[PDB]
Order: sequence, then C-alpha cells, then structure tokens
Amino acid sequence: NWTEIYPGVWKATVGKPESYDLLKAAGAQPNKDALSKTEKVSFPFANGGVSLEVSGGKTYLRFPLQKEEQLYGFGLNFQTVHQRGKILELHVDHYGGKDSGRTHAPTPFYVSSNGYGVFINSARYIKVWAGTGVRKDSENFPTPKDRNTDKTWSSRPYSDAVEILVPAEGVEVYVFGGPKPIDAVKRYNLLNGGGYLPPRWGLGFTQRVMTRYTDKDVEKEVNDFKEKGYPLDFVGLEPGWQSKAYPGTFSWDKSRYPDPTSFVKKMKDQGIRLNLWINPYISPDAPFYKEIKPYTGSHTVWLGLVPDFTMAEARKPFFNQLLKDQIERGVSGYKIDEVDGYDYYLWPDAAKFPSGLSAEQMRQTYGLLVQRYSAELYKQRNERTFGLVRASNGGGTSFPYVIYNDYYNHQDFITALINSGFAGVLWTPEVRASKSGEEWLRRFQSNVFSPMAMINAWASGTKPWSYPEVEADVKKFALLRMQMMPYWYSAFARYHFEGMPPFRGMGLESKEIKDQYMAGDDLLVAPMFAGEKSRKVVLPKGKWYDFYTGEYAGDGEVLDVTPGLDKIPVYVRDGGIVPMMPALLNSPKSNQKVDLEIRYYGNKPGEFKLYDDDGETFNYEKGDFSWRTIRVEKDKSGKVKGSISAAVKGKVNTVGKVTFTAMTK
Amino acid sequence: NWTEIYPGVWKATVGKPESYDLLKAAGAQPNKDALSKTEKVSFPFANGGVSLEVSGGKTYLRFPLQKEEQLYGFGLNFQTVHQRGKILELHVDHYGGKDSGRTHAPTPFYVSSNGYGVFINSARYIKVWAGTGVRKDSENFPTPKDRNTDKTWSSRPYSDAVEILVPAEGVEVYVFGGPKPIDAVKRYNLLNGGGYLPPRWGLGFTQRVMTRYTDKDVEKEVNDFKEKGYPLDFVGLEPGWQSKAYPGTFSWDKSRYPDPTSFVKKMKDQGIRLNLWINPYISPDAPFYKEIKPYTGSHTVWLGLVPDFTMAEARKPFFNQLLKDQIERGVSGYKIDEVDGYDYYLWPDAAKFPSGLSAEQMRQTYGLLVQRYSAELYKQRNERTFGLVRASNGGGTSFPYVIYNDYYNHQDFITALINSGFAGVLWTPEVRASKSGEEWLRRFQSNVFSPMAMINAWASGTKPWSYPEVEADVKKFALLRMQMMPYWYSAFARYHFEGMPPFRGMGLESKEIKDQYMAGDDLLVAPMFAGEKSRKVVLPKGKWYDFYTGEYAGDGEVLDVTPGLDKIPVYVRDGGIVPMMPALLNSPKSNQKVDLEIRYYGNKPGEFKLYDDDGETFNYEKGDFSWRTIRVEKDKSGKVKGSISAAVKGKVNTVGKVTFTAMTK
Repeated sequence: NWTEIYPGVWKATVGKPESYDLLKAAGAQPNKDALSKTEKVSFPFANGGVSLEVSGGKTYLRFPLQKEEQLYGFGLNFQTVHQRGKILELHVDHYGGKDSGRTHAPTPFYVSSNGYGVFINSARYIKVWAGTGVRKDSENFPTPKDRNTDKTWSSRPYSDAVEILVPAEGVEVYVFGGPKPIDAVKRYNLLNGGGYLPPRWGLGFTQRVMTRYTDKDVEKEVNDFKEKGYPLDFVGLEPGWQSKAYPGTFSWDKSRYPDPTSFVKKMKDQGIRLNLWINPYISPDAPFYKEIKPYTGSHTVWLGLVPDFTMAEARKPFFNQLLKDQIERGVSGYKIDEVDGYDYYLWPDAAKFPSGLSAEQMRQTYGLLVQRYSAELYKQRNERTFGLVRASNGGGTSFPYVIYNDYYNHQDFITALINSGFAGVLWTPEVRASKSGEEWLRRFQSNVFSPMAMINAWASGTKPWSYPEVEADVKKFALLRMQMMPYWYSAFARYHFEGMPPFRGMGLESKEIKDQYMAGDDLLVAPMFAGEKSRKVVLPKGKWYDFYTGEYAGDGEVLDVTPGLDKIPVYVRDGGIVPMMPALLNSPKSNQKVDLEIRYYGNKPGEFKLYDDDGETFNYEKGDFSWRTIRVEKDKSGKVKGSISAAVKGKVNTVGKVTFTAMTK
Repeated sequence: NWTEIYPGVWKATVGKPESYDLLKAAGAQPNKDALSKTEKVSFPFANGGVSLEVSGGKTYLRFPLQKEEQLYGFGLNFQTVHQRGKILELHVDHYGGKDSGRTHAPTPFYVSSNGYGVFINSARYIKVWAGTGVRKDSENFPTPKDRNTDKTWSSRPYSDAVEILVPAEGVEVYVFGGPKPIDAVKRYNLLNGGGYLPPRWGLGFTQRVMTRYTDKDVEKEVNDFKEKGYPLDFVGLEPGWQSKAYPGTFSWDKSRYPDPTSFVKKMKDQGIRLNLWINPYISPDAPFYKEIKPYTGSHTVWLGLVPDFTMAEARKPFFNQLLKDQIERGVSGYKIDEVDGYDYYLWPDAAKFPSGLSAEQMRQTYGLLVQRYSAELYKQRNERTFGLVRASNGGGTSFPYVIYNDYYNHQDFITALINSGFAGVLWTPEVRASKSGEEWLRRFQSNVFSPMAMINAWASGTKPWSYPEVEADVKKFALLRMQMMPYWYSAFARYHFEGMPPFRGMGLESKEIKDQYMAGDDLLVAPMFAGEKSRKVVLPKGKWYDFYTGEYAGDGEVLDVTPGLDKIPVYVRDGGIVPMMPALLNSPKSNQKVDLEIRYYGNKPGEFKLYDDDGETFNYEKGDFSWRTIRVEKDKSGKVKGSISAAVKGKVNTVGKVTFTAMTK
C-alpha cells in the first residue's frame, strides 16, 4: 500500500525488504519541516498500471508511461539526458565511456516530464528497462506488422512502461509528486535531508598540487598565488602527504611533512585550508592496522585492507586516526578517492565482509559510508567541511562532497553536470591539463560555473597562469568566481533548505539539450568547447539578457553566438539578479562585512533571496541565519530602484554597503 | 565431494542446485563409451586451494592458479584468447563489440594451459573474475608497496585464483583432467554428447538469397550456379518464405511460394536442399496461434509471442507446424535467428514465463531449446540436419548448428573461430558483402576453412562470382571446399566420436595467437586480411610444408609470408595427409563411389583415419560406419608408397579408386 508520508511523498514496502539499503547506509534524515511546507499534490499514478511483485527471489516493479512522456535521471550519466528507451544496470563504478548504468553515482531515482519521480531504495545492483518492454497483455500493445510487406514495420515497437528488477525478496519504493519535474526532485532531495550547506570557503578556489610536493613546495605555491593576485581558499594534497600510499598509513610523511601541526597552522594563518587525498585502503604500517584487520573484507585493493565501515569496530580506529592526526590539527576536509572502480581494481562481488553485508551492497554504498562518517567528525566539532568523493548514490544528497573523475571529455563533463541535478549529487567538471590555452580557458570557464572551482594538478603541476596565451582571462574568471560567491552561496542555501539543485538541466522551471544548464535560478550557461568559434543557444520563453553587457539576447528562440575566447555564453532571465562581492582573494570571515553590488538584468521587477550566516559552523541549525529579500526595478525615468530587507536582530549580518546597477541600458 | 564420474571427469554438487540448468535444458547425454576409453588421469587440483560455498543467496567458487598458468575459453569471445586477468559476466547476447561475457555462446567452461578444465553447470548469468581478486588471506599475497617511493608498485597486483559467482543457492560443477588442454576440451565435449556428426551435404556450399526471392528467383539462381560451374548443396531462404515475418506464421507465402511441395521437390531433384530462416516469435496469423498463446511469455519480440519451449504445450503446436508444413515436404533444416539479443529487442529479464522458469534462464537457454527440439524432428525421421543458430551455450556441443552473426570485423571473425574450439560450439565467419574484390576473396578464403562455407546474401544479393576481379579465384576456393570434403568429414567424425573440435587455437597438440587456427589435425591456417600484402606465421616445432606446393616451410619458427591474393596461407604438418575427392558441384550420394587422391606432405611417415558411412542418416548409430586407415611414406628412391586398410564387410563403402601423391618433391 502507498502511504503518503509527507506532502507529495508516498512510500510502498513490497515483499520483504532487506535490512540494509541506501537511506540506512547514508543515515539520511528527512527534512520534515521543509517537506511539510510543500503542496499536498495528488498521487501521480491515478489510472492504474502499477505493479509490484515478488517472484523467484526478485522484486519486479512496473510503472506506466504515457505517449508524451520523457524521463530523466537514473544517476550520473555522461552522454545522455533523455532516458526513455534506455536499458541500464545501476552499478557504482568509474565511468567507462558509455552510459550503461556503471557510473560514480548510479542513483535509482528517475523523474518524468509529467511531473513525478520514483526512487527505488535498494543498495543492490538494479536493472532498469525504461520503456523498452512490450507486453502481450498491454493496453497499448501495437498491432503486429508484416516486415516482408509493410514499410512502417518498427524494429523497436512502442513500450508503455518502466520496468525495474531488484535482486532481493522485497524493496522500499518512494514516489514523489509534482506538479513540475523540479518539484519531484526537490522532494526527493528533502527526503534525503536536503543538500549540504557548504562553508563559504568551499565555494572559493582550490588548487591540488603534485603528488611529490613537500610542505615547503606548498608554501611557495601559496605565495605564488598571493604574489600573482590569484584567489585561493584551499589546497589539495595528493598521496605524498602520507608516509605510505596505495595502501595508506593515514599519517603524515616525516620527510615531506616533518611538522604537520606547524604546517597546517601556517597555511591557516595565511587564509589557506587543506584538503587531503585518501583512499580507504589500509597499509600494514598504519598505526591502527592490527586493531582494524579483523573488521576488513576478504579482498584487498592495491594490497590494502578494505574496512567494513558498517562495523563500529572498523569505524572507530579508522576515523579516530583521521580525527587525531589531521582534523584536530586543522585539516579542513578530504578527497575520498577510488571508492568507485574499475572492477579490476576494487574488490570482486565474490568478496566477503565480516559484517555479513554482501560485497555488492558494499560496492554500492562504500562512498556513502566514507562520506557519512567523515562528515560527522566535522559536525561533532561544529565545523562545516567540503570535499571530494569519487562515488555516491541515492541517500547521499546531504553530504558535503562533490564528485569528480579521471574521464576528461569536456562535452560529457557538461552533460554530467546537467544530470547531477537529476541524481541528488554534486559534480564538478575539474580542470587538469590541456593541449592548448584555448581548451584550458574553456575548461576553466565551465568549471567556475559549477559546484567547485578547481585545478587538479596531481600529475600536471599546472597553475591557473600556466597557459600564457590565456592567463589574463583565466585570472578574470578566477576573480569572477569570488565576486559571485554570494550568488553561489544563496543557490547552495536553496539546495539545503528546499532541495533545489544548484546546477540542472533545461526545462525545469521536447528535444534533448545536453550542453546548457541553469546555474542558480537566474543564469543559463552554454559552454563553448575547444575548436568551436560559435554555438547555438536554446533560450526558454521569457526574455533573456547577456550576462556581460546586459543587452537583450532573445526570448523563446535559438541564437547563434560567437562569444570569443574571453567569454563563456551566459544569459540572465528577465529581472534576474546577481549579487557581487568584491574580487577578494580569500573567502570573507564570519566577523567581516562585505559590500555588494546588486547586478539587475532586464526590466521585469526582480526579487532575490540572499542567504546570510557565519559561513562556517552549524549555528544555522539553531536559527542563526537570515534571508535578506532584495528587490530591484527601473523607475519611470529608466533609473534603477532597489531595496534590501532589514537585517534581523540578533542574527549574523555580513552585508555591508549595498549598491544597485541596472545592467540593461 | 568430487565424484569421479568418468575417466578424467569429476562432478561436485554445491549447496542446493536449481532444477533447471544447461545440461538439462539441452537434454545432453554423455557419450559414456567414448569417455570410458580416455585415460584415468588424476584430479587436477591436488594441492588444495579449492573453495565451494553458498552464502547470502549465491554460490561462491574459487579455483587456484599457479604463476605459469594461462586460461582459455569462457565462451565465444571475438577479441581475446588469453583469459587470465579478465572479468566477465556470461550472458547470451548478440556480440556488442567488446569481450564482456555478452556473446552468442557464453559457455561457462574454461581450460588451463596446465591441462584441465572447469564447467559451471548453471543457466543463470554468471560472473567471472579470472585471476583479478587479491585475497588478504592468500598464500601468495604480494607484499604491500609504497606507491609514493617505489617504482615497482603495481596497479594490478598478482592474483592466484579464478573466482566465480553464481546467483543461486547451489550449483553443479564439473572438472576435466588432462594431461593436455585439448584433453580437457575433448572430455567436456564428450560429456555433452560429442559434436554432431553432420551430413556430407552440410559441408558443401550454401547460398542464402535475398529476402524477396520468389520460388522462381531461387530456381534461376540454382540454374546460374549450375551454368557457371559453381558448387551448391543447399539454399538458404530468408524471411520472405513465410506469409508473414517479424512476427512469423511459419507457413509458406502464397504469392512467392504458391506450391511449396512442388518447389521443394524440384530443388531436391536438382541436388539442392533448402534451409529456412525462422525467428521463434509468433504472429496472430500463425495457424497454431490460439493454441500456443497461453504457453508464451509476458513479453513479445517484434510483436511476436515468445513460446515457453520448456512446456510440452508450447513445443507440440510449434514443432508440429514445422514438421507438417516444411520438414515433411523435404526442407533440410533451419536458420534459428534472433535468439540472442540485443536486450532492447529480446524480452527483458523482468518478463515472466508460464512454466515459472526465470526470464534469465530462458535467455541463457533459448537457442539450446530451439536447437534441441528442431534436431529431434530430424532424428525421429532417421535424417541428419545441419543449420545455423544465433545463440547457444554449455550443453550444446551435440547439436547440428553453426553460429553466425551480423558483426563483421574480419580479424575478430577469425578470433571467434579460434575460441569456438574452447567453447563447445561451431562458428562460421560468413561472407556477406565487401567493398572490394580483395576483401571478398580474403573472406571467402577463410570461410572455406571453417564449419560452413556460406554466402549470406539476405540484403546484398551477392553470388560467389559478384566481384569480377577475383571471380576465378573464388571459384577455385569453392571447388577446393568440395575437394576437401573427405578431409572435413573425417575431422567432423573426430568431433562426434572423440570430442575433438575441428577448428581450434594453436598450442593444443607463451604469447597470444589470435589469427591462426588448426583446421582438422593436419592444417595450420593463417588468414590474410584486406589491405595486407604479408603477415607473420608462427609455426609450432616440427616441420611444416606449404599446402599448395608441398615445399618445406619451416620448423618451430616465425615466417614472413607474402602469399598473393590467390592464396590463403596454409601449412601442413610433416607427414600430414589431405584426402581429396573430385571437384564435384554437389555432395556425393550414399550409393556413390568417389575417387580419392591422397595428398601426403613432408617425409615423416603419415597416418590418416578416413571416416566413411552413408553421410545422411543415423544408421551410424547402429554401427554402419568405418574408419579406413591410410598410411603414406616415401620409399628409398623418394617415391611415394601408400596403403589404405580394407573395406569392412557389410558396411557402407563410398571409397573408389585411391591414388597417392607425394606433395613434397
């Protein structure tokens, strides 16, 4: 039976569900308050066609489709956005170059253009036929045709249902109502706890440095950023911070980092946090090796033991070491690597774990487990974190981690950014290296319109300025990222409080758009790729304005755009507002006031909700935050008129002088 | 426990095996007599390391590997022959362009270079890690290394075991002893019943004609073959013989084939058999539709019902129709198409079948079922058949079918031919079309050194003579195929009686050879591909002789060969013998004597066992067959000296005048 458990959210338990699943793995708590404020819409399957059966050891699910209907989601796909007519096996893995279901976050959640969603809460590998099955007993069974004589014969006849097979004796299913597709995604994300509310520093620039860097190499690089006037908030350390890697000791190397306490402190005194690479695979020389060994799996990954993080006995030594040796020294967060695949690196499905959890469910949830328990260490200290993880799944919306990978096709990197919005996870299209300055800049441009502005120079040793032909423009985009901080912070606040993904596909206010995305509420981003001089941009109905000049761009039409090397095509909705702080090189501290220039586009009266709090603790959970409403219009003369609501008594206020600019002359 | 059930064959039952599996699906009877004559070798795993466990709904199998060891098999792979270090999910499908385990015959049987084999008798999809898992408790656990400092660090450390996961509560496992790899394959094949003993006509030439051909178009084509002096034994009809296709009526079309009885008879009177295309998917206009409908699956394939051939109630109407409407008219056999995939054509794993058999086991065994029951119709009439099928599996060695597909990479076509020898199935690299005469001839050359000499002109309308630049050479190869009939027939007799695959890889008397195969006992075939003028040939130790001129070629060495367009590189072992009949255009009838020229190569004294029987019935089962031993040598002078053993009283004797030729001058 379908229980309406929240407004627009229904739960069904089919057969006998397993005692481990995605939500339980994640320890994900629904945001009940946010959910209760959503509209109480009706059940999206109102005309039958739903079937939930257990048979022969498996759970068979069927959901009807209508002729008009398109589907989105099924996780972090890289080459496809429309999912109807697709066949997948959802399976955590490093992306393999095709959308098979093998990917870093194979979220078993899909959304329909008719305005609903469905989440299958199983930590098993799941098979999906998204409208390919043609049932003899179907109400829409097409009329058989004779291929010998009939030109209209079809090799893929009409299918009227999504079919899912779960290899278990039952499953929990969740259905999310609309009325719009984005409504279903928001409710799904709120069921997961909402997005994490990141620290402001997490939205600044991060440079990861070569594996070999010593503490002195890092200090010099920090100094070079400062000297050249490039922003930087956190530095990523790669495997050479550890005394051994692959497998790891999770202790600082004595030669390269002889005094970690002093090193972390110095960086912090200069405004610089550190984010440490780990994979979770245990060296014999790790200090907690002997203690953890019985609570590890049968199989190793690069000769490291694999902790069973479902066991307290594995968690305690592992996470105590991170806590005592790094977090308590000031380390801001982690890059949780190599928790996805490939199959020939990670443990086989044939492996055994001491808790008795199947290796399959462990593969599906390992990234969730390491995200969960690492994040808790920070939350216990009233400190936000923000980091990187190479695997996640359903249940992982609330974690402070962004997905990245070693794939590099730029176009597909943007497609994954789109799909991240359907998958309850964050994705960054990171910058590593490039064969040209052109490509470097194009990549850097799209990267600063994403969750995390980052160069990963683990092997390349690149810095933002490494391509002289484009360095002046790279600097400009790096500074823009800082200036847009209040815009991004407010978008991320919406993700946390309302489940609104900050990056998402078009049409989420009939043909597939794989190369444009909305960034926050106000910006349509249409990346250029190396070797292109122009591109088409599909604009939704309503007027849009050029992000750079404020000039009218179009309304419900296709544009041909030749932006030049120095611009990424970005368009602002009519009445859209981007609050801009100064081009600071470091995120502003909680006790700091920052001036804002409110850039207002078009002529429709605009409204923007600016989020404000200390930007670094969990004090917001106790109500120490504010939303400042900004409204902007042009008066009779065409002169800008703006207001900002009053600061709230007793709350953090980081808003300084506020000025308004009508961008559309 | 391991029961030695035959010499060199051990069976273990782990947990609770399912009541349906590959051997039962196939109805495969062991050839006990042939098996009892094999050597009683010892159990190949003599030093432990074997583990067979049931846990969490699944069966976990582990078999040890030694450092030296290479592995072969895991079915009909197209790009790989060495299988150690591979990860697969064995799953019937049309080949998808990579060796993932998805293929037409994903036989769960592997062979080791140390001289044993292992068969997993499950009709489920099976996962295989062929030496990739690295167990912490392993006796060969490599010493962890620090990737930060150690240049010898390995991204894929040494693995000492084959691990297999079967999704069921138990499984039957078979282990085959050696001493040689080929011994394990022979015992496996004999356990399956041995290969089918084909009719001689099955080894002649077959032309499949365009979908649209009428009975008159076929008669004309038959006449053109005769007029141009090209051999032909059987003609393949494509979907236009049926009154409707996709889905099918399994009844002759009234417009294109108005008088089937008369048509089949006429062709037969001219020496020409017919082989009919089917897929097994049922049209509403099929005469047995209403009867069969309740015994079909939930899902359709191209809008045709899918019979549950595990049910007598489905088998009876389906096979009665083939029997009465076609076989009883004289139709020689079938092309069983589209029983493999892709997933978006065939029924989903989510489908249900009336017998309660899982859709998964049905997918794995459908080709086996249609092979089994079609073949029985012929055997009941004391008539051999020989045809084509697009899917098979373990258990299918004894069936009279050859695998083909719509893939076309020529190199990979040869690799599949090699792997067929490890997989208990037959494969033909068919000829369809070509962009050049060069390619046409190269393909035709390799095709006449295979199980079935065939052009499939369903779409291309090609005939052997369609490329004028090479037509004279094509004709020569077509006639060679006929001349080599006694050679091929004897090789196929060894497949039936001894389990010896007629086509197989090298080293089956340390690096991968993917482009040479043994064809019968005596011939090493090394195909040329279009665009190549020369190639390397790796010759085993022992002397080899050029197939065409008889000249010494080499011994245990690599040759660089520039054969020209008119030759496929073929080498004959020292003392090797190829019996050649005349260049007949049609296979000889059972009451017919045929002269033989015994072509003897090298100088080592040679011995050849020539199989002889009626070539068309199952009378051989009652002992009406002979092996004639042929021995050939050069005397003191260097002059050829040959003998053939005496015809056996009471047995068929089709051997006419026998002459001997020393090819090596």
